[PDB]
Amino acid sequence: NMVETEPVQGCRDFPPEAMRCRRHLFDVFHATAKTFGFEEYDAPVLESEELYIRKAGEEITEQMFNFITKGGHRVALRPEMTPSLARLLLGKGRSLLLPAKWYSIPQCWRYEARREHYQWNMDIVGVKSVSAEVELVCAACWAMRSLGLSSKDVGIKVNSRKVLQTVVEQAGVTSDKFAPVCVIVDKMEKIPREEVEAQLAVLGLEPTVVDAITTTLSLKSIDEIAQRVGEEHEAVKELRQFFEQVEAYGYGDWVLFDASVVRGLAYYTGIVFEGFDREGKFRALCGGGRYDNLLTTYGSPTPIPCAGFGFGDCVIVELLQEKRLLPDIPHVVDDVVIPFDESMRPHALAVLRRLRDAGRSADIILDKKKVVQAFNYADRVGAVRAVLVAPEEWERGEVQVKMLRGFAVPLDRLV
Amino acid sequence: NMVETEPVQGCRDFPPEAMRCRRHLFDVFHATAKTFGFEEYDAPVLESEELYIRKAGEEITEQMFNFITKGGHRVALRPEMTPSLARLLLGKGRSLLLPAKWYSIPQCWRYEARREHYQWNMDIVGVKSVSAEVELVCAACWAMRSLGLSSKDVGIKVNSRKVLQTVVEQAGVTSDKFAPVCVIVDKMEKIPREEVEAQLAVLGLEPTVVDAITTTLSLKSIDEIAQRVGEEHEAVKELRQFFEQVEAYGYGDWVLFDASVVRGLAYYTGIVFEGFDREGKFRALCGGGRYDNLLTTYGSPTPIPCAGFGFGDCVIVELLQEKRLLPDIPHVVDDVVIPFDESMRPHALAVLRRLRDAGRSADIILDKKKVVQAFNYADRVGAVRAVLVAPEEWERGEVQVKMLRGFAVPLDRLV
Ligand SMILES: N[C@@H](Cc1c[nH]c[nH+]1)C(=O)O
Ligand SMILES: N[C@@H](Cc1c[nH]c[nH+]1)C(=O)O
Repeated sequence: NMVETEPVQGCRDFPPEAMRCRRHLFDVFHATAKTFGFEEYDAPVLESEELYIRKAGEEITEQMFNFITKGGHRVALRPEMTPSLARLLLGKGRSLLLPAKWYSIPQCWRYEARREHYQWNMDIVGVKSVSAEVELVCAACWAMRSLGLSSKDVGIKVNSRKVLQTVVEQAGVTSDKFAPVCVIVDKMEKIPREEVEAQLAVLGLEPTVVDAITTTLSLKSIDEIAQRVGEEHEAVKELRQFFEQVEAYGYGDWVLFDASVVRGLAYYTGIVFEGFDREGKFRALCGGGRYDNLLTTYGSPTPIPCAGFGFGDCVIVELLQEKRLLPDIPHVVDDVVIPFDESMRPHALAVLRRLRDAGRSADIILDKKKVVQAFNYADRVGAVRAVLVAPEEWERGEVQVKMLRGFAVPLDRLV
Repeated sequence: NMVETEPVQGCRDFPPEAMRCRRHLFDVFHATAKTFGFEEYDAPVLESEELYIRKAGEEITEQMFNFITKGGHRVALRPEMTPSLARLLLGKGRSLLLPAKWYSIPQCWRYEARREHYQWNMDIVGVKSVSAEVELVCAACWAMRSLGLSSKDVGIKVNSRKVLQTVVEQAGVTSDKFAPVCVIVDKMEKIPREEVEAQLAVLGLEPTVVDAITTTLSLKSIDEIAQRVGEEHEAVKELRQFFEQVEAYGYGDWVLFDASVVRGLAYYTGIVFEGFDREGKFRALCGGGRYDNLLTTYGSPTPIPCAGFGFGDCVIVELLQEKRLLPDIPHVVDDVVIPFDESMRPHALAVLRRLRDAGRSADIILDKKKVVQAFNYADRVGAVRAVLVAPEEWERGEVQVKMLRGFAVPLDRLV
């Protein structure tokens, strides 16, 4: 029998073909981070399970890929990066210089009865003002633009949880139900409205409060939220500022207000946002927001404002494929060095060294094969040039070069 | 209280400082792979535990970080990449084109009562001749050279298991004890010779056979192995060819013969090799060899020759640090855009866009701060240029640029 060739249940293999696609995407994530002044970090995929106990009914924490070690504790393959980021920030001492702009491209994990995805994370730490969210949304737009998408293809929808926070506060509800409410109300587009209301009732919320919540989610303009919660309410000022700053940067066509956007995570406190395709065909492309309390929650002596997003590797690829923006780009190499026969191998190796020393990418024919088969290989591997190392030419201090009709060239002029 | 800021027991955090070091190393691994014509792949860190059942007493398999899922099976965080590579190769159909040269930089895991390391893997598939091992050893040398090491610092020791294979065969021992013998004999430098002999006796090996094994490991020349097993023995021809090919490529000073090198993995069948520091201060820098039977073992209908190495991220870094070849390279960015005050923020954002559109890396001051504090930040983040966006200049279609005494420059001439 054969060994099992399929990977573990919910997990992806990346042979070279699929890896090029992933690298194409990751190259954009690194390049955009660099363009925006963000610094790379990483942490272990294995974290203490205690890091993810939030008690808000979040899908992210419910679907934890956890297990017990033995000697150690209860651990989990990380379902997200943000708790790890906060751990690193706190573990950094007073030596953490603010503002800090950190990014990573972690694999994250889930379990249900797709268990693995990569997620670009970008976070700005120590910045109170909406300029953090502006920069983050602009980075997400820049990355999509770098991938060949335009504002005709995609948008980013923006809201502030401070609106719903006030509506909930003024209705007489305890603030400890706010996060679970956000979590439930996040389900609006996914489940029937009566079911959202049913779940809010199970939380103990009165029908008039539920209606207030319902209503605010469906207001189509910022001017309309200004009517409900006050024109100088801090969400109104912050959203106006957010839009005017994104407009000034030149991404006005990419962004829009949507009162129904809350996101599914407990810890967002301010502006929240979600990337979407304008044909309404795919799930969220990316999502994030401000989370000013999380570090306090983790034991920071002083509050540290934060905002950030995650941008998954799966939805974006489906969208780019639909838009024909991910053609296969076959493997290439600059040179294939071809020994005329095995006696020429030592000389061909010196030639291969010379080429690589000059910054070229180059293969040599490894097993014994005829020149015609060697040219076949050169075509297969996508060589720009074949360098044939034959006895006559070698005597003259030359090799034969064919751009892929073969011409003798002095060794020195190869590079 | 604070959340636990330390990572899970045997695992490393990579905040930006430490991440730069890792990126410096990984950049070399990618660059060397590219130079040598290797193609990147990846697979899930989670694999079926069945993939690693070899029954040879290997340290690698004994120290498995395994667990049971629930719905799924018995799984492990991969202790090595080679089984995953073989799975991918087999899962690729007749559509696998040979020879193939594939590389990856996986995190690998172990458990003992350091649990995590990254390991550059390079493997050549479908090549019978020693030219595979030549190319692989040259790649390891090229990577170390790229990191600033020379043949004065490091070497690669080379042997062939075919020598010990014959000695074991001629002594009348069953071939199913060969791998476990290799595994035990790998321990020679680590444990007393009598203990190696003790372990070989526990395997059921007779004292005269043990002595034959002992003796062959201590022969200092290939000419001496030629005396024992025959001058045209295939290990002798292959080692001679290996050395002459590495010499021709120009790395003769990096490589040497050592009859004691066997490596600790069950599946090596031919040439094996190990990178080492010439001061005798560190553990193996890298290690690999030919493994012609593994794919057959996994159910390949036809034999597929393979050779490859792993190159860890931990020993090399300790060595480079000792040699002062890993200085911190602080973060830099091309431009910091400084609004003169908050009213200038929209204009500063248009300027930031312009700079980034031109391929520059640039920050803007995010929170409100005084110009003097903004210059402090610019120094902190390692900006090459501060771009001050002030009212007077803006009116003239200009900004102020300071190389890090401030001069007015037309917007267009910024880039
Ligand atoms: N951790 C969030 C994304 C995020 C990063 N920073 C803030 N939010 C998620 O997984 O959706
Ligand atoms: N898997 C080996 C290295 C290797 C890669 N290819 C062949 N050997 C190890 O972990 O040491």
